[PDB]
Amino acid sequence: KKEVRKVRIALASPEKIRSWSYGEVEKPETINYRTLKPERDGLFDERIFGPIKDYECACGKYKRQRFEGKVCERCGVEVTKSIVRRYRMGHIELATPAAHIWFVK
Amino acid sequence: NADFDGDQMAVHVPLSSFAQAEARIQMLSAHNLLSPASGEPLAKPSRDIILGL
Amino acid sequence: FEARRPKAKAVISEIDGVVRIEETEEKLSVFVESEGFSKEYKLPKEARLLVKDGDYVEAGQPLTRGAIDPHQLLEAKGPEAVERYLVEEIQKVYRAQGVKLHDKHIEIVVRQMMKYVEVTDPGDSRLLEGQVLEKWDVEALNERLIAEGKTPVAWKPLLMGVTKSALSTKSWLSAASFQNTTHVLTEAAIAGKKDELIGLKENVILGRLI
Amino acid sequence: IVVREADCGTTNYISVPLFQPDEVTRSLRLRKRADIEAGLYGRVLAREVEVLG
Amino acid sequence: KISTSDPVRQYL
Amino acid sequence: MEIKRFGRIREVIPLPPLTEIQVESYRRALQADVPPEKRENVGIQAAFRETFPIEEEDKGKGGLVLDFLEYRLGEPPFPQDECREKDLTYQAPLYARLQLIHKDTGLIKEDEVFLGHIPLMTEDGSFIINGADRVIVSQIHRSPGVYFTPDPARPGRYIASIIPLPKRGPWIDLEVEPNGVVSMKVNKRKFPLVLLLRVLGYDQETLARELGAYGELVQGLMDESVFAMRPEEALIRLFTLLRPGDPPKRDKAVAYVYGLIADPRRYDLGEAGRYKAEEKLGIRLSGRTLARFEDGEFKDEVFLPTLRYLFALTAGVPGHEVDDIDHLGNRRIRTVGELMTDQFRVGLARLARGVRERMLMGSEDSLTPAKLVNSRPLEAAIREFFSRSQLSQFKDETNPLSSLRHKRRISALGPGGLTRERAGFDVRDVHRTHYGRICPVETPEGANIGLITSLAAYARVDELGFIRTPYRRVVGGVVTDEVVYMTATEEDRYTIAQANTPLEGNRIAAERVVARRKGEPVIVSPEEVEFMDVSPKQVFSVNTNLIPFLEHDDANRALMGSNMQTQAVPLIRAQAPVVMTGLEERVVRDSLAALYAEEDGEVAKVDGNRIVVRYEDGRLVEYPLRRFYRSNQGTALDQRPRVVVGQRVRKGDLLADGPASENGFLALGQNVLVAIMPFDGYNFEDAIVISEELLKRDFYTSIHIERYEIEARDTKLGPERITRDIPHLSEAALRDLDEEGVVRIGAEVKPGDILVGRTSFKGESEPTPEERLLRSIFGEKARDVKDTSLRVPPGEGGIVVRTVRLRRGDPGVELKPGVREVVRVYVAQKRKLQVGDKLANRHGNKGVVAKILPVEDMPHLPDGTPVDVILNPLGVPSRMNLGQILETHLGLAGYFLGQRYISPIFDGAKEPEIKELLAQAFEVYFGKRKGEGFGVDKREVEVLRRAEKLGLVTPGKTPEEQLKELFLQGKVVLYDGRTGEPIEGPIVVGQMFIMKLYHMVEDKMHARSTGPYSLITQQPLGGKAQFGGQRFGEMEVWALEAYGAAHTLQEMLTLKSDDIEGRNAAYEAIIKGEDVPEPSVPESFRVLVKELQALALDVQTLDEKDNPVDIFEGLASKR
Amino acid sequence: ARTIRIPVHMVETINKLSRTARQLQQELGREPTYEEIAEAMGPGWDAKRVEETLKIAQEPVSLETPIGDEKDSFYGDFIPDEHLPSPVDAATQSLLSEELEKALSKLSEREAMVLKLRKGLIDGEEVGAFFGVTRERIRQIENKALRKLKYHESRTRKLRDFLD
Amino acid sequence: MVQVDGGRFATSDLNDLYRRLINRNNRLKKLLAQGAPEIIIRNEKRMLQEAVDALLDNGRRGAPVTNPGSDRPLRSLTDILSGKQGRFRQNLLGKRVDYSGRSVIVVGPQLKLHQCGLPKRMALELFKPFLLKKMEEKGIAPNVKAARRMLERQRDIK
Ligand SMILES: [Mg+2]
Ligand SMILES: [Mg+2]
Ligand SMILES: [Mg+2]
Ligand SMILES: [Mg+2]
Ligand SMILES: [Mg+2]
Ligand SMILES: [Mg+2]
Ligand SMILES: [Mg+2]
Ligand SMILES: [Mg+2]
Ligand SMILES: [Mg+2]
Ligand SMILES: [Mg+2]
Ligand SMILES: [Mg+2]
Ligand SMILES: [Mg+2]
Ligand SMILES: [Mg+2]
Ligand SMILES: [Mg+2]
Ligand SMILES: [Mg+2]
Ligand SMILES: [Mg+2]
Ligand SMILES: [Mg+2]
Ligand SMILES: [Mg+2]
Ligand SMILES: [Mg+2]
Ligand SMILES: [Mg+2]
Ligand SMILES: [Mg+2]
Ligand SMILES: [Mg+2]
Ligand SMILES: [Mg+2]
Ligand SMILES: [Mg+2]
Ligand SMILES: [Mg+2]
Ligand SMILES: [Mg+2]
Ligand SMILES: [Mg+2]
Ligand SMILES: [Mg+2]
Ligand SMILES: [Mg+2]
Ligand SMILES: [Mg+2]
Ligand SMILES: [Mg+2]
Ligand SMILES: [Mg+2]
Ligand SMILES: [Mg+2]
Ligand SMILES: [Mg+2]
Ligand SMILES: [Mg+2]
Ligand SMILES: [Mg+2]
Ligand SMILES: [Mg+2]
Ligand SMILES: [Mg+2]
Ligand SMILES: [Mg+2]
Ligand SMILES: [Mg+2]
Ligand SMILES: [Mg+2]
Ligand SMILES: [Mg+2]
Ligand SMILES: [Mg+2]
Ligand SMILES: [Mg+2]
Ligand SMILES: [Mg+2]
Ligand SMILES: [Mg+2]
Ligand SMILES: [Mg+2]
Ligand SMILES: [Mg+2]
Ligand SMILES: [Mg+2]
Ligand SMILES: [Mg+2]
Ligand SMILES: [Mg+2]
Ligand SMILES: [Mg+2]
Ligand SMILES: [Mg+2]
Ligand SMILES: [Mg+2]
Ligand SMILES: [Mg+2]
Ligand SMILES: [Mg+2]
Ligand SMILES: [Mg+2]
Ligand SMILES: [Mg+2]
Ligand SMILES: [Mg+2]
Ligand SMILES: [Mg+2]
Ligand SMILES: [Mg+2]
Ligand SMILES: [Mg+2]
Ligand SMILES: [Mg+2]
Ligand SMILES: [Mg+2]
Ligand SMILES: [Mg+2]
Ligand SMILES: [Mg+2]
Ligand SMILES: [Mg+2]
Ligand SMILES: [Mg+2]
Ligand SMILES: [Mg+2]
Ligand SMILES: [Mg+2]
Ligand SMILES: [Mg+2]
Ligand SMILES: [Mg+2]
Ligand SMILES: [Mg+2]
Ligand SMILES: [Mg+2]
Ligand SMILES: [Mg+2]
Ligand SMILES: [Mg+2]
Ligand SMILES: [Mg+2]
Ligand SMILES: [Mg+2]
Ligand SMILES: [Mg+2]
Ligand SMILES: [Mg+2]
Ligand SMILES: [Mg+2]
Ligand SMILES: [Mg+2]
Ligand SMILES: [Mg+2]
Ligand SMILES: [Mg+2]
Ligand SMILES: [Mg+2]
Ligand SMILES: [Mg+2]
Ligand SMILES: [Mg+2]
Ligand SMILES: [Mg+2]
Ligand SMILES: [Mg+2]
Ligand SMILES: [Mg+2]
Ligand SMILES: [Mg+2]
Ligand SMILES: [Mg+2]
Ligand SMILES: [Mg+2]
Ligand SMILES: [Mg+2]
Ligand SMILES: [Mg+2]
Ligand SMILES: [Mg+2]
Ligand SMILES: [Mg+2]
Ligand SMILES: [Mg+2]
Ligand SMILES: [Mg+2]
Ligand SMILES: [Mg+2]
Ligand SMILES: [Mg+2]
Ligand SMILES: [Mg+2]
Ligand SMILES: [Mg+2]
Ligand SMILES: [Mg+2]
Ligand SMILES: [Mg+2]
Ligand SMILES: [Mg+2]
Ligand SMILES: [Mg+2]
Ligand SMILES: [Mg+2]
Ligand SMILES: [Mg+2]
Ligand SMILES: [Mg+2]
Ligand SMILES: [Mg+2]
Ligand SMILES: [Mg+2]
Ligand SMILES: [Mg+2]
Ligand SMILES: [Mg+2]
Ligand SMILES: [Mg+2]
Ligand SMILES: [Mg+2]
Ligand SMILES: [Mg+2]
Ligand SMILES: [Zn+2]
Repeated sequence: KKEVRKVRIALASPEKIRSWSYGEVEKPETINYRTLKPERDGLFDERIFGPIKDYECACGKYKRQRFEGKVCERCGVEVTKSIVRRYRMGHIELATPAAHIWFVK
Repeated sequence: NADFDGDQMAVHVPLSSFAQAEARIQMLSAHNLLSPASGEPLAKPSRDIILGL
Repeated sequence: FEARRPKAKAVISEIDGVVRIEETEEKLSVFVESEGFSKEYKLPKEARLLVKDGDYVEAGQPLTRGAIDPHQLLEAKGPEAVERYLVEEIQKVYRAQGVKLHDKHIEIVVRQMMKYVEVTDPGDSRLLEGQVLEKWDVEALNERLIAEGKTPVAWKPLLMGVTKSALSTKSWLSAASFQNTTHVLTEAAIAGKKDELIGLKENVILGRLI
Repeated sequence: IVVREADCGTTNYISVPLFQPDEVTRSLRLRKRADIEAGLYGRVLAREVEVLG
Repeated sequence: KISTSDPVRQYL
Repeated sequence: MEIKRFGRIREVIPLPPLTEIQVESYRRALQADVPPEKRENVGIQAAFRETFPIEEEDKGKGGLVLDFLEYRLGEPPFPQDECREKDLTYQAPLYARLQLIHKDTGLIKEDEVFLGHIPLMTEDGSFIINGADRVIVSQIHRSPGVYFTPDPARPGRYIASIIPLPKRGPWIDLEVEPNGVVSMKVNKRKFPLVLLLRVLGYDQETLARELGAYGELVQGLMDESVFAMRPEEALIRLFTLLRPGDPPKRDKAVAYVYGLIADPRRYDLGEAGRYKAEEKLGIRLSGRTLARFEDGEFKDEVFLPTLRYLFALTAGVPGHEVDDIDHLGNRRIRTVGELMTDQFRVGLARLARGVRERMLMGSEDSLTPAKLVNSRPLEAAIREFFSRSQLSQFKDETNPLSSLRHKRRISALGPGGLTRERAGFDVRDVHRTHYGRICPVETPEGANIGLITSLAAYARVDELGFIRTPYRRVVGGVVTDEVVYMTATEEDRYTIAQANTPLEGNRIAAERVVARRKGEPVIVSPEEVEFMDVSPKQVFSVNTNLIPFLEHDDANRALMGSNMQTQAVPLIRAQAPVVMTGLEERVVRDSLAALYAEEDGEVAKVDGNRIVVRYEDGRLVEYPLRRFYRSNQGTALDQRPRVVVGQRVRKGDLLADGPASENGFLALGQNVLVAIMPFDGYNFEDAIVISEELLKRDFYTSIHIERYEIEARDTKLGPERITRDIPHLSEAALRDLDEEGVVRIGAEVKPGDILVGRTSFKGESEPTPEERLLRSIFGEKARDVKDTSLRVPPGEGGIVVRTVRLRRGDPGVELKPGVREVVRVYVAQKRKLQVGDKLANRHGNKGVVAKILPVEDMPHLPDGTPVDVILNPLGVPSRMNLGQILETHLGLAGYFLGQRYISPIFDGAKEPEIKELLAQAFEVYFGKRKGEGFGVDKREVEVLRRAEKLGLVTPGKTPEEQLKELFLQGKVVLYDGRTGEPIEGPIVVGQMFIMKLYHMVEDKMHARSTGPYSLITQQPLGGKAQFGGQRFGEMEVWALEAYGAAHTLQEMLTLKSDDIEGRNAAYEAIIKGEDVPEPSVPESFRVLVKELQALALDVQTLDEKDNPVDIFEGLASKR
Repeated sequence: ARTIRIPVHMVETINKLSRTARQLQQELGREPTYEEIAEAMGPGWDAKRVEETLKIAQEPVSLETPIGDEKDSFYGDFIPDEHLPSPVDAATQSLLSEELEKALSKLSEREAMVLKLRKGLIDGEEVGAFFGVTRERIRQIENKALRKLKYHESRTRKLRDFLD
Repeated sequence: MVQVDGGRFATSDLNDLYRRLINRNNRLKKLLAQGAPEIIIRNEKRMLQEAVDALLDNGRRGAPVTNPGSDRPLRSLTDILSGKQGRFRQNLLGKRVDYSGRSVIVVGPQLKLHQCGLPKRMALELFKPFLLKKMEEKGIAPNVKAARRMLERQRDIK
């Protein structure tokens, strides 16, 4: 509601990384051919990144606008068309710290 | 810098009542006669007109 | 527009005095001198001297014959001399080629070539810095007018080519537009730079109003 | 760089020359017509000037 | 310095 | 019509086979038609011999020897036409005779193995790869030899350079830096040139004295004596100097490489490289390159002379050894053949690399066919070369010429071991040797200049890429009808003279006569003239030589001309120019435009489809005529017979004309009367005004054939059906779709109409809850399918004239995976001359039609006849092409004289001669005027006054006499068809040949309102129907920035391209009558922040006070 | 080793097919039609099968790749969207919703909302569609209100022009 | 992760790099728990390190490549920012306006400075939305969707 007047670059606190993310992509599972749907917790995954359809859910317990900002009971899916699935970010939990090449080289 | 041996121009549309406002006020052709380079006239009798006059 | 080492650099006279020359075989020599001291100037064979045995030569005056490195003139005759020289020297090429553009324009870009001065006498942040001139006019102003304890921030006029001039500005945004993004951001990050949208380029990426 | 102001108070100026030298070694010459125009056209007098009357 | 060699050397 | 020609420099010899370059090269390349017995073994047979003896011996058990017997191709899978209708590459099979031996008993000879399907060359010179005709462009590079160029920075002494191509052949450089070192660099790091000579045997003493006695520099040779005292030891020594960790005991191993076989070799023994050697430096070289493997003791008749000449160059004058690389004797041409044999060999290796692995994998003896041959490599290689090689592209057949010129075009851009895009300023220049070898003007106009150039007319590639040119021998003051095709190099050696030299036959006619030594113009004596130039025509290309009075046209604008013709669209109304140069006949003929008669005979039948003639040899053959076939570029190509029923034909006489051949003569535009003055600004800077009358006659009308195509894709949501069922609205729109699906023949399809119906499946995987209620409402039961049918793209469509359907049970076509079936539909439209179309004469005057005027009022001569076109004059002083004016004038004569002329390049018509014919013309034009009953008008005399006051007509003389003079000047009095008054001042008019330029797809007036949008970046995108969004770049951004166009600039960055929520809200807002909403966040921006978030960096916007602000509204908060 | 996980069974299968194609590439001089491969491999192999396998075999290409005359043109901008309702659809949803809502308010709730909610609000059951009132009162108002609905809408033609 | 033609899928090179990381990291965890000989732990942490460099910025220590076929550098995260392959050049080369057009130009003598002549045909497309509503304004069309179909075909315009 307020005019954007200042933008700033700052370093990323590991906690910040967390605060941005949703879920932890813990497996190299993209999409399994049988169903062009995301695999398990893999890179593509409804929970971790967002739904896949318009205003509907994955399973269908809810499918209209009325329930605009509430989540499904047996499975988690908030909704507004596929776009949210874009803007969202996930995070990978490294075993033993690695460093950002950018500040090293 | 356009001749007519095939040079193709483009064209855009100012939508917002505002964009159109600025467009025909400060960006129209007949209001910007003089050049930003030299105070000299930019829109003057070019090739033929002269020859005539 | 890129303050650099010209092809046939002309030795400028760091001093303002009287002229004296010599005849030894291999190399010539131009001597400038005032009642105080004197300076020797080695001018190899190909150098055609514009000056003669006997008269005055203002600081940064063309002794040799040809082109002059702005840095030098800056150091000898001062900013006002460099600027004035840059503009005229450019206009030279254009006028000779029919183009007729108003001086104002070149001056604008000229100014930005020297909007960066260096520091020698600190106050908040250490000496060898090199930052925005008026940004210093700001601190020096308030440091001696509003907040007392006059901490004179002694700066040095600096001259840098248009390329460089931009390649290192205020808003990281602008610098992130070059093929140096990598570095531009790294730095801008660590310090926590707040890109006050002033310029256009920066403010456009945002798709914000101009 | 954009115009956004009030008559900025600092009155440090510059003097545009009206005569050039070196071409014919040292023979003061009135600067060519355009060049001058290119240096003074539509400027603002740093200080008053009494001239031809 | 290009991986491969180092670890080869490492356990070898 | 009558044909008179001028200029007479007895053209001693006719042009050579113009497509010879593509044809011949391929012939010799693939020595097929002749049995293996025949001797020409280069190319294929060569490349064959090259990688055939696979000598794999020990590392377990070997003695393998697979030889080459014979290579024989012969029966192509399908025929050309079929290869075009179907998407098959016209190729021929290839199986040579093999036989591998055994160290044991036996040598199983598994005769054939068809590996690699190589394409063939069309009778014209082009090819047929996938579905289109492709051409292979020639190349240029450094002819594998030796040179000596000045040293880089140090303005001291120059260095040496040995160039061995292919790339996997060392690159040597000799450079001395006297305080203690000499540099010999094959790969990178240098070392003693001595260590090498010593190895070969050259000892310090016989070296220093016999080589550099006159060369003090010998001192930098006998320095490191410590090493120069052990012969073959030096051999292992240098081996040690290379770096891997290599064993110091490989007898004559790596020494072999830089000796006989692979690496150095210059294609053939005798003339490939030795020429460059022997002529430039040294004298002999036993074995192609520095070779030998007889006594293990190598011989180098090359290594020593190179230094010899360096010592020599760095010294006095052994001769003057500075090498001008640009000399054409130094840059060689890469004919198609080599370009193919090259890739051909690349494959032979890839295969030879895989087979080596199988000489160990094969059990014991059953290893002749499959156990040593895999066609997979040779296939991918050659195939990629014809389909993806940057050196090949679409055959420019906008018309015959375009084709012919494209066939004979040279380029530098290529492989990578031969010239890239970083160099050029010395290359792009028309070097001196570029005489009779490369047209100086034929190069393109723009970024690509000098890099791509088409060779001169007579130019011919002899035995190995050295553009030669003809030259007649003139012994003493005597010239001969004999000619010698001289090399670029040999040319320097002599004093040649030009064709334009007064000749009494064998005798020269002037004491002081022009001639040009190697690169320079020199006034020589008839006693020194050794050779002479055949004709003007050899100086330029074929494409340039067609220009009338080139001599009077600025070399710069003549380019526009030459290139212009390549863009000539065949007009239904062909017509050869009123004034030709003399090649038009030879063109259509050497190119395959029209159909000629083989041997004398009589005609039997004359069908609009075929001409079965009857040769007087007792035979009769049917000659089909490609009715209305589709040229790669869309221009028609029909053969309209010009021979009547039962006609005794003369061997080699046109039976049918080409697409654009009047009468066996080239015809690419239309002769048209023209006034050359300024109109009411309508022909402004380069505009042109057209007489509607020109359209009344189907003059500049052109038949165009477009080819649309759609596929039935196999989606996991359900195969796309090709049915006459278009789910949602009308039968009216189904009409022409007659044939259940396809569109009916002879149907006029306007933009938007259905060309082919297609039904894919709606959603991505699930239906739609909203659309579900809707269907139920009126009719739940419905083909819940989408309409993705091939529609007439905006712009235009003509009348269908053919269609193709490739459903299941494919005969012998290649239907891509997923593709259930394809549907092609050919559309044709008669393109008439309209405002916006562009026309250009051969002199470079290129203008666009700006106004079609009614014959009613445009400029008319005294006698009724009005002018067709009006050309402004201000477009002629600036450009310097008087040639067109010189053409207009001669034309004026040809009009009333009813005749066409021929004016050769530099040896053609002349002003007095023109003035003469005009004099003749005035009798026709004005004579009849006197006889028909009338004299001069009041206007005619009126203009005469203002005429004498001008200075055109000698005052005093009679109006009749005055007009004659005034006519002879090329001008006449015209009456303004609008008022009836005259145009104060005589105005020239005449017959000027003018062409219509082809319309690129860009001319299709683009206009996007709303449409698709890319998946990733969210910027507009076009495709099949909806136009793509225009590109708004920085230059323009600034343009706006300059103005106070704030919002306008934002819209371009938000509402109109990237702002998702924006454009949407925008549209709706408009549709209702409200100002557009205020912009939202551009995707590029959001895309950006996240891009950055991907990296450790955290980008957060801020408020008034340093506080948050939300760009991704609500989707960033968690849960 | 794949951008897309595939069961081991399907792996060996592809190998098998692949290997089969090689032997089939040994004599015909024709890259074997899906007929050969089906035969050669064995038992239940068919054209549809082979075509399906090879389509999975193929590795995914780069969404980012040089396009056309190898320049700055990147493959991505070429792929269009389908989720996002390009402006026209946005326009549509407006009228459809606005008009439909105007017609939903002029209706007997009971059996109008039941089907409206059962059809467009949860999933697609006559008996199980109405709360307590059985099928005869359902079919009653369902077919009499929907027809009374469809015909006064036939009068003031607002939906006729198939918004789809 | 999109469907192209038949069985051809197309994805951002980034995804391969991600798996590189994900797998190693996973292998790591397993490798620590299952017991852990120094050599192997480090040898992996090494790989893991290199992997992390990969998606961040490839080419700064070596060039990772998609399996045999394209020795192409998997567009590192920065490559996408700076535009190491001329992406920046294309970026500032311009975006794409939604209400634009292009066609050949021809002198308009009688035309006045004030104006310029444009093909109505082009006008239709360009000002389509504004036209649609004006249609509803008049009797020309009942509504938007109507006005649109009315214009979907050339021959169908009154
Ligand atoms: Mg699966
Ligand atoms: Mg998918
Ligand atoms: Mg999922
Ligand atoms: Mg939705
Ligand atoms: Mg809710
Ligand atoms: Mg919510
Ligand atoms: Mg809930
Ligand atoms: Mg639930
Ligand atoms: Mg996103
Ligand atoms: Mg112009
Ligand atoms: Mg032009
Ligand atoms: Mg032009
Ligand atoms: Mg724009
Ligand atoms: Mg104007
Ligand atoms: Mg004019
Ligand atoms: Mg002193
Ligand atoms: Mg001193
Ligand atoms: Mg100067
Ligand atoms: Mg001048
Ligand atoms: Mg000039
Ligand atoms: Mg000029
Ligand atoms: Mg000029
Ligand atoms: Mg400056
Ligand atoms: Mg301060
Ligand atoms: Mg304070
Ligand atoms: Mg200081
Ligand atoms: Mg950036
Ligand atoms: Mg950098
Ligand atoms: Mg002031
Ligand atoms: Mg290891
Ligand atoms: Mg280690
Ligand atoms: Mg032939
Ligand atoms: Mg030949
Ligand atoms: Mg063996
Ligand atoms: Mg054929
Ligand atoms: Mg055919
Ligand atoms: Mg045939
Ligand atoms: Mg044996
Ligand atoms: Mg056998
Ligand atoms: Mg050099
Ligand atoms: Mg060289
Ligand atoms: Mg090599
Ligand atoms: Mg090789
Ligand atoms: Mg030295
Ligand atoms: Mg080694
Ligand atoms: Mg060679
Ligand atoms: Mg020997
Ligand atoms: Mg030897
Ligand atoms: Mg020997
Ligand atoms: Mg030379
Ligand atoms: Mg190779
Ligand atoms: Mg191999
Ligand atoms: Mg075997
Ligand atoms: Mg073999
Ligand atoms: Mg092969
Ligand atoms: Mg072409
Ligand atoms: Mg290279
Ligand atoms: Mg070069
Ligand atoms: Mg250049
Ligand atoms: Mg030439
Ligand atoms: Mg040759
Ligand atoms: Mg004689
Ligand atoms: Mg003679
Ligand atoms: Mg003789
Ligand atoms: Mg020469
Ligand atoms: Mg003599
Ligand atoms: Mg010229
Ligand atoms: Mg011929
Ligand atoms: Mg036939
Ligand atoms: Mg004939
Ligand atoms: Mg004709
Ligand atoms: Mg004809
Ligand atoms: Mg005019
Ligand atoms: Mg039509
Ligand atoms: Mg789906
Ligand atoms: Mg069947
Ligand atoms: Mg097809
Ligand atoms: Mg014109
Ligand atoms: Mg004439
Ligand atoms: Mg002549
Ligand atoms: Mg002539
Ligand atoms: Mg004569
Ligand atoms: Mg005359
Ligand atoms: Mg008239
Ligand atoms: Mg008149
Ligand atoms: Mg689309
Ligand atoms: Mg599209
Ligand atoms: Mg477009
Ligand atoms: Mg809105
Ligand atoms: Mg606060
Ligand atoms: Mg929101
Ligand atoms: Mg949160
Ligand atoms: Mg098969
Ligand atoms: Mg398979
Ligand atoms: Mg392209
Ligand atoms: Mg590229
Ligand atoms: Mg792109
Ligand atoms: Mg792709
Ligand atoms: Mg793009
Ligand atoms: Mg899509
Ligand atoms: Mg629509
Ligand atoms: Mg509606
Ligand atoms: Mg009720
Ligand atoms: Mg009821
Ligand atoms: Mg229901
Ligand atoms: Mg039920
Ligand atoms: Mg119930
Ligand atoms: Mg119930
Ligand atoms: Mg009840
Ligand atoms: Mg009823
Ligand atoms: Mg109804
Ligand atoms: Mg997906
Ligand atoms: Mg990408
Ligand atoms: Mg253990
Ligand atoms: Mg241990
Ligand atoms: Mg990959
Ligand atoms: Mg209709
Ligand atoms: Zn759910």
